[PDB]
Amino acid sequence: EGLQKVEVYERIKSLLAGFDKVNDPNNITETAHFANDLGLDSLDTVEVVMAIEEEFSIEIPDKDADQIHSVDKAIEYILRQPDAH
Amino acid sequence: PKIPYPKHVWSPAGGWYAQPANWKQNTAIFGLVIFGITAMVWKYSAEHEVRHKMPEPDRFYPSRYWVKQIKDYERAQKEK
Amino acid sequence: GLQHYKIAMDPALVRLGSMISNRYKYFRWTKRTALVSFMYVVVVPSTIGYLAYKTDGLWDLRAKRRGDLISER
Amino acid sequence: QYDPPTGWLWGVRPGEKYQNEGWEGPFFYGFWGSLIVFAIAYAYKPDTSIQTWALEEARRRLEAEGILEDPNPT
Amino acid sequence: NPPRIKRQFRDPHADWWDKQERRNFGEPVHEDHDILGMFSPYEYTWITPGKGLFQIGLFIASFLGLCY
Amino acid sequence: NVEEPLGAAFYIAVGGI
Amino acid sequence: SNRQAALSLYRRALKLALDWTVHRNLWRGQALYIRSLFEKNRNVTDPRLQRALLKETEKLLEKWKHPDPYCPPTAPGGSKYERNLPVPNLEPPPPLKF
Amino acid sequence: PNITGFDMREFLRHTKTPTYDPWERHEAWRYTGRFSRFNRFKGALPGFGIATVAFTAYCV
Amino acid sequence: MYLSIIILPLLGSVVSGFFGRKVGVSGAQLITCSSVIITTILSIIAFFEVGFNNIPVTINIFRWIDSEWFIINWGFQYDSLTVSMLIPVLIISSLVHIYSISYMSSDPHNQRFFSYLSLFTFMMIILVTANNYLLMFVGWEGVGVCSYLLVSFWFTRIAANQSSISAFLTNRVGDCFLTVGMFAILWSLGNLDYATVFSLAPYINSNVVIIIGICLLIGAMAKSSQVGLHVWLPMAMEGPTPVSALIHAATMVTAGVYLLMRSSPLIEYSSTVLLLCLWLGAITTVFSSLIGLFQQDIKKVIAYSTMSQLGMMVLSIGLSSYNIALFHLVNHAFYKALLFLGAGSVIHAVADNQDFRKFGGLISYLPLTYSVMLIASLSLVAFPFMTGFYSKDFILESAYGQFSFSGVAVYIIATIGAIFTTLYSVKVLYLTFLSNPNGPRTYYRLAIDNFFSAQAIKSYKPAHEGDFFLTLPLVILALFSIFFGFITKDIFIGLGSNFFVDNSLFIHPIHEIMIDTEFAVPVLFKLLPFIFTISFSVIALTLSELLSELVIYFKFSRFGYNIFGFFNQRFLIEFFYNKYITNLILNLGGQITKILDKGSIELFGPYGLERGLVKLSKNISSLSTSHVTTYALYILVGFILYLIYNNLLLDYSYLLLIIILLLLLMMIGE
Ligand SMILES: *P(=O)(O)OCC(C)(C)[C@H](O)C(=O)NCCC(=O)NCCSC(=O)CCCCCCCCCCCCC
Repeated sequence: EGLQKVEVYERIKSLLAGFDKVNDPNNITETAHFANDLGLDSLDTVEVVMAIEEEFSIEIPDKDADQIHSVDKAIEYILRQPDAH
Repeated sequence: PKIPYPKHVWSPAGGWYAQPANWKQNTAIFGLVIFGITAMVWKYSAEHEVRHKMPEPDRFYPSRYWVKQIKDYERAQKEK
Repeated sequence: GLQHYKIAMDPALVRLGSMISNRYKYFRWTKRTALVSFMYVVVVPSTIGYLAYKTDGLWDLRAKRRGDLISER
Repeated sequence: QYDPPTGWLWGVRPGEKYQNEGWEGPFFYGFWGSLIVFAIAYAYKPDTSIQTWALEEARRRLEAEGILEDPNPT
Repeated sequence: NPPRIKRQFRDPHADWWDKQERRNFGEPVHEDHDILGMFSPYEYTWITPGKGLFQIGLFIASFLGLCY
Repeated sequence: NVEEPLGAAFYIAVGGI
Repeated sequence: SNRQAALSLYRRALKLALDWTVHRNLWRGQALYIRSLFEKNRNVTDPRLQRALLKETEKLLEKWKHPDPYCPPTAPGGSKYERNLPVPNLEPPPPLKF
Repeated sequence: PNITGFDMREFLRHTKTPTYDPWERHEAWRYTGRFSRFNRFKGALPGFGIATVAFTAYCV
Repeated sequence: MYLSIIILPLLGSVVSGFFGRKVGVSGAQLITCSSVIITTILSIIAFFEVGFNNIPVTINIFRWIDSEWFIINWGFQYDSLTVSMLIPVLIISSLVHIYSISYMSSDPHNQRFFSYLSLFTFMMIILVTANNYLLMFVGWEGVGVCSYLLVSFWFTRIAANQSSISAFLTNRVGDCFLTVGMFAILWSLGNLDYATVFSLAPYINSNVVIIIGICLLIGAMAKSSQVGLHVWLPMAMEGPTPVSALIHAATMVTAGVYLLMRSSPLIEYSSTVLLLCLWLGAITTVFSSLIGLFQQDIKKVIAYSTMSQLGMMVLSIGLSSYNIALFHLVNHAFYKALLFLGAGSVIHAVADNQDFRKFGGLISYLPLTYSVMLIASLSLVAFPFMTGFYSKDFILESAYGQFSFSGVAVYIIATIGAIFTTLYSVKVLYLTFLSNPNGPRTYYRLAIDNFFSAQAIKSYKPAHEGDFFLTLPLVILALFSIFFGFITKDIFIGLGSNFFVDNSLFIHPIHEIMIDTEFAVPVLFKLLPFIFTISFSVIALTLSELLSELVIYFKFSRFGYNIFGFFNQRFLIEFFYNKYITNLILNLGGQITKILDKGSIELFGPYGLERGLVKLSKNISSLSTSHVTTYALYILVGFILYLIYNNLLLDYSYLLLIIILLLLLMMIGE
């Protein structure tokens, strides 16, 4: 009934797929590091987080906004909190 | 979903998601009580409803059939 | 004498209760503290008492109609 | 869905039942019993309040005036 | 006595033994602990109360001006 | 599945009334 | 130090703008001015003014702080926060004579 | 003015839809036929169109 | 029958709340809703019997207090006013009962909930059906406790807890003044039965009319939130929306209005209270309409609309026109209920979000919900020929009809308040419905576009409308919000209506303005609010979705920044309340219980006497060295001093002073 693995992976995929500043949409996987795999920098990462929480209807505290640096950690972090809609 | 909650906590209002298997006959059992004392109230109400202006016979008047203060008056008026 | 349920007694909370309990032992007379004691024990009740005395028997509403006064003194 | 109602009244678990400490017989038959019986007696206890006595006089008192027409003329 | 601060200003997402109170388990406590917790009168913090009297007065003056 | 009894309280209140 | 907090200012900077401007297509171009503003101070290295730069910007966040920022309901300050709370202790009470 | 470059006029000047942006593709769906300006106001007054037809019939 | 509509709502609530274990969730709903529905059906019958046929009915069950001149009965009187009061109370309570069946199928404690709303219904009938002021105070405090019990229904919300305190404590602040006023009624008349206060009122002293009238004016402020006694209402909206509809939109907050109308035979003999009833009504009319404009919560905005319409209700009371007050009263209740209920289905559509910043679109998603809220808002803004048109607009002409300085002065104040009434009326409609989406995808992601490969079964949830139980009250109120105003215009307003001929609402010919309301007023002023309504709305339509730049430019200006913040934060009134009223109480308690109680009171008392008396006695014990020569010298000294005291013929004061001096040098150490 709650959020599932396939529920979050594809839904979050359509978010960063709209980036014109990534290397390419085909370089995103389950373990795509925000810096090494697809092309993002130290300042774009927080801009993604602003998008993630806005379209997840939650908050990302500054303490937990820094361990989040890869799409793999996004899947495990969101499933940890059942506050997700 | 459903919030977990203790199973030992007896409530008079029921608890968390309370509904017995017999929620119908018990509802019927309680429903008779409400009706039973409602007319019991209605009887006492019909007996103590005091008025001073009498209605016209033509006009629609639901209380002409149970209240006392005008039923006796109506039959008293039916004497000429 | 009986035993109770198990409680996470907080020493900070436990020690805060001790000081509130035992605060009476450390009171002293100061320029501030006598002024507080003097205002709330003397001046304020003297103010109410003065007003109660000065307005006692003064008013009565009982059946005062139009053209008559609430005051009686 | 709707969960079946549960709870342990008086903290007595479903396996066991409530055990008396000995106060119950005195409290329900003695304390509450006496008051309920007293309630029965009070409905028969005669009315001896100053209102009731003064109603009657004042009812006669107004009868020698326009207000409160007396049932029986003198 | 620790600094006399409402728990309104404590971090909500910080690690707390009692999150509902935003207090650590053995955390020291003010002698006004009873009226410095989460269930205390909310402390609004929009502006200094000195400016508040000035801003409300402008509306009052506007009310008096319109009435005139 | 379990059933709730009318309970002694129901009879006391109704009986008292 | 001087890096973790720097991102935090940008974390709230564009968030603060959105809570003032409800129509967020206005906010959409608003972030670019905020974004390019950050990009101007790219290779600033000396902490002496770098710390002072963070102090100065924090002043204007307070100078532009919203009367009531947005929060999601299931969040501190949200509407649904701590609404239907389960009991912290699900185990039944032990046998005691009270 | 300030040690950080921050002009009120320039801050307010950029309050418009940007010609270039890395975010239309994620925000394009809003400005489509589902939520277009014409379609949003298509049902601003639901029964107004139908009511007038009956109103003219009553007059005639 | 007339005593039955008092008992039924009580009976449902006890079974719902005390035997809700034994009737279950659905049984608790069926019992209480039916009890309300049954009470609803008999209420409309009484309106057809008490009012239309002009027969008020009296019920006196038994005595409540009996002390000398004081005989307060558990007695009930139906007249033209109380049957009119019981219509909006009973129609809406039933609908809210149905609305909650859909609303709170997910909330666990659902049968404690349905008992409170039926316990609220019981005490509102008690309030309006009383013979006297004291029995009214039972329904008065009873709805106050029902409101606390509902505001803190989610008692794990700390916010609900503070809100419940504010609602409970603020209403007591007014209930002190109401209770003191009833003490003045008991003092100056010997009773407080309505027949006795009003028959004698035209002869009592003028000054007792003000003192009584003033006290009940403050009491009206607390229930009917006014310019000072209101802080409790906007954050009373922390309760479930069904509560806010029945209680905090239409019924409980007009208790103070009803008291002013009920006491009209009494208050009409002093223009002073009516004067403050007038000016306070406009001041609260404009103070509230301004606040709602800057509110980022739909529940908190529509809460502030309740105060503004409430404010115009008091204004007509000061106009010495209670028939308009009753007419506007009931008419405001019907559509305002729908406005909250319409918002309630909105909150259910989204993931219980309440902020306008993430609302938009939803035109196709909530067609029915949009349609009703527009219908309600149009009557709220007094769009011509609606339920709210006759009731809300007539006020201004009635205000202007009284050709005095005050009447014209508040006409501007009411009109500018009506201007801001339009502004938030479209703001709710625009931001939620007539604007671009501002929430996340899940609020609008339909199933028409695939957009999903293995999650097609779930994850859509695209903010659909509610079920039958949620939509049926919307449709029922929608009809009333369109037609109910016109049907009853002669019933209440009329021109020479004889509906209120049992002295239920007393009006004095010396300040009649009914004929001047229709004739002397110029035509331009009669239609002036219509001009402002149609005009000032389109600027809002022009300022948003057409330009959407001027509002942003005005926001960021230094002058414009503070005016947004100042009005958003409620004129800083609660700031001035918390810091300088309640925190002051919490520190006076702190000074008393630290400096005084566990302080000087002990030091200049037990602890001080304890400490010094222990020292004083150790010193006198120090002389007890048990050496015989020292003891003989003590004996000879006492022998000397007794001779000195006697033959010198000393005055006794020296001996007392010598003893005090010895005792208090023995107190000194060493
Ligand atoms: P990646 O980008 O994460 O690397 C970050 C680095 C390590 C380069 C740091 O940014 C850094 O060390 N840079 C130099 C020091 C620094 O922190 N610079 C960042 C810019 S500070 C600055 O320019 C101050 C103002 C910032 C913008 C504030 C905007 C606030 C809101 C304005 C609008 C309010 C009303 C809506």
